[PDB]
Amino acid sequence: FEGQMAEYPTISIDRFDRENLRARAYFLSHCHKDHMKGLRAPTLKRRLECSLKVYLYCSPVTKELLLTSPKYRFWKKRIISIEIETPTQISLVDEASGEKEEIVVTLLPAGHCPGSVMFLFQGNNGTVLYTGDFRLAQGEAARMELLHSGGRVKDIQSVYLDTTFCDPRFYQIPSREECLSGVLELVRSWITRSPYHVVWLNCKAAYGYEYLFTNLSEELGVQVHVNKLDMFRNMPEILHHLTTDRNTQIHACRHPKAEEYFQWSKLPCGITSRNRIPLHIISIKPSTMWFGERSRKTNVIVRTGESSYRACFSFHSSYSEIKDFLSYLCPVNAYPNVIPVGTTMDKVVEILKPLCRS
Ligand SMILES: CO/N=C(/C(=O)N[C@@H]1C(=O)N2C(C(=O)O)=C(CSc3nc(=O)c(=O)[nH]n3C)CS[C@H]12)c1csc(N)n1
Ligand code: NI
Ligand SMILES: [Zn+2]
Repeated sequence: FEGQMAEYPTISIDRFDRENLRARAYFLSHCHKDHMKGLRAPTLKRRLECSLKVYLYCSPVTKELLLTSPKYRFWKKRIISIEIETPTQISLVDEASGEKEEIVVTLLPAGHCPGSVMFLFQGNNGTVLYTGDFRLAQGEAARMELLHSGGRVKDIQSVYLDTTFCDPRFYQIPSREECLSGVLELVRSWITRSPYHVVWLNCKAAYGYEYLFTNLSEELGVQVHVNKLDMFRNMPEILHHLTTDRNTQIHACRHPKAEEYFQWSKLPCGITSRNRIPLHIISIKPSTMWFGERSRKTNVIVRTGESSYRACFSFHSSYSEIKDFLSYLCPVNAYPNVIPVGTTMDKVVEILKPLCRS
């Protein structure tokens, strides 16, 4: 996926370079780097300065997060949030020939990271859904009222969908709740032993772990150490569960060579003792795990060393979830947004084919 859906080529979503430089309107599903290619390129800025009626649309949270970065503040005058599950009419003007197109857009929650949404577009060339990145459990799409008309799913011409784990190997992934419970109980069994027992959550430098931090903090009464928390300045229910102070039993700090540090009983922020008593440190790396069709779930926690663990965590839907979602949507066409590492377009397209009307 390179930004443009065939049905509405004058809009660009999650890609801002190359052909997307002529967009009549821009959309951002969420603040992950690989969906923000070109979003602050000079050539785009140049183009915004001679095209005054071009806006960027996203969720309220996405607006807030994007605008906390100094490098995207230039968007301030041109960003419009759209409320979640609130169908909103948008006008797309031709800068030169003066053509006018109207589209109605509805934001649906994607379950991927703070601010993450799917965009349902309705207009005079059919209904389309761009999912962005999503993780939706079975039944979640069936509950989304604005995907339906008169008790049946809307007629959807094309779905542009997150196919990150769209291969039958990734058949099942433990739920959000199961992942959280496993991590909670591992952390609780360690940090309640003494004040000197500490956990390092080894996380990627990306939004989407806040669900985990918030819940661990709420349940355990401990704030989580992070490198930077200023992006949540106006998000109290996230902010108050994080800290920049090193004196805490849960850390999600980050440092360029941080797994070497852990192999010498140092956390990334450098704290190794308190009252000259060494901290007893375990590492927990949230990581995607999956089970095949014919298997049962195994433990969300995998022990990798005396003091090291992997914990199930997924930003994206399983293959069974993708199939259930698309089966339910029953669009005419389905377009993979991404080719999983070990497969091809043809295999992914052909996996999806039987779930579509043409
Ligand atoms: C290499 O180190 N790996 C992991 C780990 O477990 N990674 C998982 C793996 O193999 N994954 C897959 C995928 O298949 O690409 C991905 C999908 S790639 C992607 N996801 C987005 O949401 C997005 O917006 N853009 N992009 C490009 C997620 S990580 C996961 C890790 C976890 S924590 C930590 N410190 N390292
Ligand atoms: Ni993402
Ligand atoms: Zn730390």
